[PDB]
Amino acid sequence: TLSAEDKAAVERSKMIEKQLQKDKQVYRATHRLLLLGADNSGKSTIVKQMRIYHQQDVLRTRVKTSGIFETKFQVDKVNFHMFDVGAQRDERRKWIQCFNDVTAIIFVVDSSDYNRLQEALNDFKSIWNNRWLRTISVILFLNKQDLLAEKVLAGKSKIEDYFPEFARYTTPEDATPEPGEDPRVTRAKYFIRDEFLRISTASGDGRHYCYPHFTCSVDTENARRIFNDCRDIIQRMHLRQYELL
Amino acid sequence: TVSLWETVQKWREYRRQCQRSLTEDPPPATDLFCNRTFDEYACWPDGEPGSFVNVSCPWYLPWASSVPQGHVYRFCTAEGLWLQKDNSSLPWRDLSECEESSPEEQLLFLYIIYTVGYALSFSALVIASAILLGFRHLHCTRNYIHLNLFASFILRALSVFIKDAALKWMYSTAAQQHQWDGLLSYQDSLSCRLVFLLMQYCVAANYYWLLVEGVYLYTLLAFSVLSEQWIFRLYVSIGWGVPLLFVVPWGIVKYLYEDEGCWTRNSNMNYWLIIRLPILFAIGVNFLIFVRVICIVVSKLKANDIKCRLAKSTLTLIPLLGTHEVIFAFVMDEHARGTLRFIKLFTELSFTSFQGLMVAILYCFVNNEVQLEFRKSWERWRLE
Amino acid sequence: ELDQLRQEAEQLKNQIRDARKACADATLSQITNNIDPVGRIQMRTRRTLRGHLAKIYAMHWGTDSRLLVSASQDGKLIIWDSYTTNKVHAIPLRSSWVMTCAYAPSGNYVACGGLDNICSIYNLKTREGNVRVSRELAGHTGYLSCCRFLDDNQIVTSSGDTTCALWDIETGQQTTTFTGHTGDVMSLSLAPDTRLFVSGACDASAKLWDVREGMCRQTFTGHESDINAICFFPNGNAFATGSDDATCRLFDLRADQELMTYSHDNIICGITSVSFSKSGRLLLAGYDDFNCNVWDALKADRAGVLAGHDNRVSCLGVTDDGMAVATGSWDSFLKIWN
Amino acid sequence: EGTFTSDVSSYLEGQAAKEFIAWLVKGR
Amino acid sequence: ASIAQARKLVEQLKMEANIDRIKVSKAAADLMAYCEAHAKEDPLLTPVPASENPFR
Amino acid sequence: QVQLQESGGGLVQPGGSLRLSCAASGFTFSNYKMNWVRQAPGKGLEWVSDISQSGASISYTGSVKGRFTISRDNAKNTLYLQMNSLKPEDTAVYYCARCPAPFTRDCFDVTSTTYAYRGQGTQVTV
Ligand SMILES: C[C@H](c1c(Cl)ccc(C2CC2)c1Cl)n1cnc2cnc(-c3ccccc3[C@@H](C)C(=O)O)cc21
Repeated sequence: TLSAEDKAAVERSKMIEKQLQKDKQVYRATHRLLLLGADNSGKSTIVKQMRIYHQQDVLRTRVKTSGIFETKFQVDKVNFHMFDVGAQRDERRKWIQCFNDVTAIIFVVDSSDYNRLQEALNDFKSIWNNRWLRTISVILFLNKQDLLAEKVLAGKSKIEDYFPEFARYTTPEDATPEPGEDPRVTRAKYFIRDEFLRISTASGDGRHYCYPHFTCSVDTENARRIFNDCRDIIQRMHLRQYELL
Repeated sequence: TVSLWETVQKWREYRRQCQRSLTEDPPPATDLFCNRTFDEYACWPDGEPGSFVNVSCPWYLPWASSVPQGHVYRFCTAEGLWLQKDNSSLPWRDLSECEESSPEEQLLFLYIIYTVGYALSFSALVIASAILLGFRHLHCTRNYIHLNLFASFILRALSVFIKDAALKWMYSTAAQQHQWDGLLSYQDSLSCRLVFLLMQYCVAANYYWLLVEGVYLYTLLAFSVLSEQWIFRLYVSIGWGVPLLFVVPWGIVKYLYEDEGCWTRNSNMNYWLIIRLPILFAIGVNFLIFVRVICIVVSKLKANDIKCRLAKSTLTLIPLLGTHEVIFAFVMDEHARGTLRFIKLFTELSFTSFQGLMVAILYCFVNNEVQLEFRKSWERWRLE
Repeated sequence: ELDQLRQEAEQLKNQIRDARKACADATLSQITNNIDPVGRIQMRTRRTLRGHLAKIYAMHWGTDSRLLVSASQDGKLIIWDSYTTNKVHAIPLRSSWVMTCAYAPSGNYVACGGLDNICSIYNLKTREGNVRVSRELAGHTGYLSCCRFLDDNQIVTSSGDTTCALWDIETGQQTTTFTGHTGDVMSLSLAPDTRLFVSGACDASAKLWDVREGMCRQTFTGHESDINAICFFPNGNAFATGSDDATCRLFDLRADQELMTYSHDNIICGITSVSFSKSGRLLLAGYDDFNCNVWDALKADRAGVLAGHDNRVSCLGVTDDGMAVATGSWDSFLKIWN
Repeated sequence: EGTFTSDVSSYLEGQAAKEFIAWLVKGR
Repeated sequence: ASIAQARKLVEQLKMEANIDRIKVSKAAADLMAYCEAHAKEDPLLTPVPASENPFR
Repeated sequence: QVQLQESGGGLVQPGGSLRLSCAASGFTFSNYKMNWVRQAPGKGLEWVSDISQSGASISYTGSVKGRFTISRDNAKNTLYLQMNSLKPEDTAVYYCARCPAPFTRDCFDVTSTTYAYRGQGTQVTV
C-alpha cells in the first residue's frame, strides 16, 4: 500500500544487490599477494619481470606520494593481484594488519649481502610470529643468486664471521645442485635456506608454511613459481576444511 | 516366481471347467453308485462300490510340472457313500502324490540390521541437518551440498520404511484372502506402484548425491575459479534431476511390458538395468575421484606419521564418497548366486544403512568448525 | 649542547608531573562512590546487514539517525538504511585498501581513504543522482587512517606520517598542518562545536589541537601502548581512549589528567573502536576477542556485552539521537544493536 | 534396496501360493 | 635537526605548562551532573518502548 | 609515560667487560619482550639480543654469540646486558628497546629509525 518510496527503495536495493553479486565472482576469482622485502632485494626488478605477463591506457602520472602500488598478472587465467608497498614510513606494525586476507606473502631476501642478511632474518621472524599473519603462507624468494655465486667463488666473504655455524655445517643430503655449480656455492645457498627454514619450522604449527625459492635476478619463471605455490596453498586449505589433512 | 494371481486365475478356470463338467457328465446312478462331488481341489466324478476313483494331479498347482505322474485317490463305500478316512466328516483324501518335490533366516537378519541402521541414520541426520541449518555461520557452498546429501539420505530412509510397511501389509492374511476370493487388494492399486517408484527414485538420488560431493571436491582440488551460484544450481539440478531421467523411463517401461505386481519383482534383467547401469556409473566415477584425492593427500603428506594420517584420511573419505560399494557393485545380479549373494547383500545393505550415521558423525558432529560454533554459543551463554 | 637540553626536558617533565599532582585531591571513584550501578544491559541485534565481501574497516553514521556508510577492504562504500536494511549506494573505490570513512553533516558528501595516502570525497547528490569523486586530496606521506567532515568545505585527515592536516575541498590545499606526534596517528574525534579536535597517536599519547591556529594545547600520557581508537564526550570536555594494552582510559581537558581506567583481568586484547553514548554514561568499546563491551563512564564497571561477532570488531558508533549502535567487524557483517 | 526387495517379494509370494493351496486343501 | 626538534619540544612543554588546571573534583562533578541531567534522554541507558523504537 | 634509561657505557680497552643496565618505568615490565639494539657510527641500527617475558627464551645476533649475556629482573624493572671480550667493531650507541605490545611474540619496528618505546642510548667505545 505504501508503494512510491518503498517500491523505489526496494528496486534500488535489488539493483545494488545484483551489482554486488556480479562483483563477488570477480573479487573471489582473483588472488591477492603482498610483496615484502627491502631496498637491496631486487623487488622492483621482480615486479618488472612479472609485469611483462599483462582514454590513454598509460598511467605513468599516478601520484607523487604514491601510497600502495599494484601489479596484476595473469597465469593460466587466474589473475593474481600483487601489492607492493610504496611511500610509507618505517614502522609496519599497524598497516600490516590490512594484509590478513591474502593468498601468500611473497618475501624477497638478498642472500648475497651477508651484513644485512641478519636484518632480513629478523624481519622474516617478525612476520612469521605476527598474530594477524598466523595463517598466511610466505613464499620466500632468495634474490641475487648470481651475485652470491660470484661472491663465494672470489673469496673475501668469510660467511663464518657473520654466522658462526658455516664451519660446523654440511651440505643437505637432498641438495640438487644446478649443473656447473661449485660445491661451495650450493653449500652457502642451502645454509642460508636452512637459516630461514629454522625460523619457518619453529612455531608455525601446520596452518601456514614457507616455500623457499632460489630466484636469481630476472628469471621468467618467478611468476610460475608464484602460481604453483598459490595453487598448493589453495589445495592445502581446501583439504583442511574437509579435515582430510 | 509363480505369482499368486496366476494361481488364483487358473483355479477360477478349473472351477468353471468342473462346474460345467458336473452338468455335462450324466450320473450312471447304478447299484450303490456315488455322485459327482467337488472338494474345491479336484473334480470328482461318480464312483462305484469299492472303486478307488483316481483323478490325475490337477493343474493350477504352483509346482504342477514337479509331479507329472500321480493320481488323486478317493474311493467309495460298498453302499456308495464316498468312503471316509476313519469314518470322519470328509471322504478319505490322501493328496501326498501331488505335493512338493533356507533364505528366511538370512532375509530376516538383513531386515533387522538395515532397519536398525536406517533408524539410527534418520535420527542422526535430522539432528545434523538441524545443527547445520541453525548456525548461520555454517552457510558455505560446501555446507549447502552437505545438507542436500542429508536430505537424500533422509528420503531414502523414509522410502525404505514405507516400502517395508507396504510389503508387510500387501502380503498379510487379509489381503491374501481378498485376492483369493474376489477382490483386488493393495497389489492391484496404483499406490503400490507409486511407493515402489519413490523407493527407486530416492535410492538413485542418494547414489547421485555422493557423486555430486565427489565432483565438487575434485573441482575444489582441481581447477577452482568458477561461478559459485551457477555451479551450485548445476549441482542441484544434477543431484535431484538426473536420477529422474532413468527412474521415470523405468516407471514407463515397467507399466507397459512388465506390470506383474506392485513393480516389486525383477524377473526381467533388461528393464532392471535402467537403474543399475547409471548407479554403477555414479559408483565408478566416485572411485576415480576418491583415488585422485587420496593421491593428492599422499603428495601433500610426502612433500612436508604419513601412515596414520593417510589411514585416517582414507577412513574419513570412505563414508562421504560412497566407495565402500566399489568392491561388490560390479558383481552383477545375473552371475551372483548362493553365498556370494548373501555376502554382497549383507555388505550393501548394512554399510549403506550405517553410512548415513557415519557421515553425520564425521561431518556434522566431529567437524572442528561445528565444535567451535557450539563452544562459542556456550561461552556466549555464560554471560546470558 | 644536547645533554643540557635533555636535562631541561626532564626537569620540565617533573614540573608538569608535580603540577598535575597538585590537583588530584580526590579521584573520580571517590567522588562517584554514591551513584547507583547502571546494571546489566542486554542488547539484541535488531538488524544485521549483509553484502560486504571482505572485512569492514570503518563506518560513520549520517547526521539524520537513519543513513550509515560502511567501508570494507573489498573496495566498496555501501550506504545503508538501518530502518529497513536497504542499500542506497554501492560506491566502488579506486583503491581496495580503505581504513577510514566519513559522512558529511548534511547528507551530501561521503569521504574515504586508506593505504593510498589519499582522501577520496564522493558527492552523493548530483543532477543525475549518481556518485562521483568530486575531489581527491593528496599530500600525506603515509597511510591515512581517519577522516572527519569538519564542515561541507573542510575535512581533517590523520595519517601515518605523524601529522594531521586540515583540507579545503574547493581547492584541495593543506591550509593547516598539525605536527607534534612521534608515531602513527590512528583515530581523531572532533568536539561538539567543530572548533577543537583530538587525535590519538601510536606513541602512547593523546593530544588536542586548535583547528584554526594549528598547535597543540595539551598532551596526555598514561597509556602504555599504541592507541587504536578515541572518542569524545558529548559535552566537549572529555574524551575516552582505547589502546592495545587492553585498557580504556578517560581523560579530561580542564583537569589535564587521567580520570579513570577501564580494565579487567579476563581482558587481554586491545581496543579497536570507542564510542560514547548520548548521555555520556555508556562507554561502548570494541575488542579483538570478537565482542564489544558496554562500559560506563562513572562507575567504570563492565555492565553488558554485545557478543555477536565471529571476528575482530573494527568499528563502533552510537547514533546522534541515541537509539542505535552499529558494530562492523572483520566478519564482513554489520549489526545494529538496541 | 532393489536386489533385496526382489528377494523378499519373490520368497513371500512363493509361500503365498503354498498358503493358497493349503487353504484349498484344508477345506476352504 | 635534533637541536631544533628539542627546542620545539621544550617550547611546546612550556606552552602546555602555562595553563589554568582545575581540580579533578570539579571536573568529576561536572561529568556527573551532565550524566544525571541527560540520563532520562538516553535511549540506550533507558530503553524506549518498542512501539516508539524504530528498530523492530 | 613509557621511559627507558640506560647506563654503564664508557671507554674500555679491547677484551674488557662492560655491563649495561636499562631501568624502565611507566609500563608493566614483566608483560613485555625487551630487546637490545646498537647503532654503529656511520651505519644503521642493528638488533643485538632479545629476552622473553619470563626470561626463558633468549636469542643473540651472530657477531655477539658466546660473548654477550642478556637477563631481566622483573621485580626491579631493570634489563641487563653483560658484554665480554669487547672488540673494536663493537663500538656503538646501545639502545634498550621494548616490544610494542604485551603478551606477543612479534617484535616489530624495534630497529626502526624513530621507534617510540626506545631508550635514548648510551655510548660504548672500544
Ligand atoms: C519386508 C519384511 C518381511 C515381510 Cl513383510 C515378510 C517376511 C519377511 C521375511 C521372509 C523374509 C520380511 Cl523380512 N517386513 C516388513 N515389515 C516387517 C515387520 N516385521 C518383520 C519381522 C522382523 C523380525 C521377525 C519377524 C518379522 C515378521 C515376519 C513378523 O513378525 O511377522 C519383517 C517385516
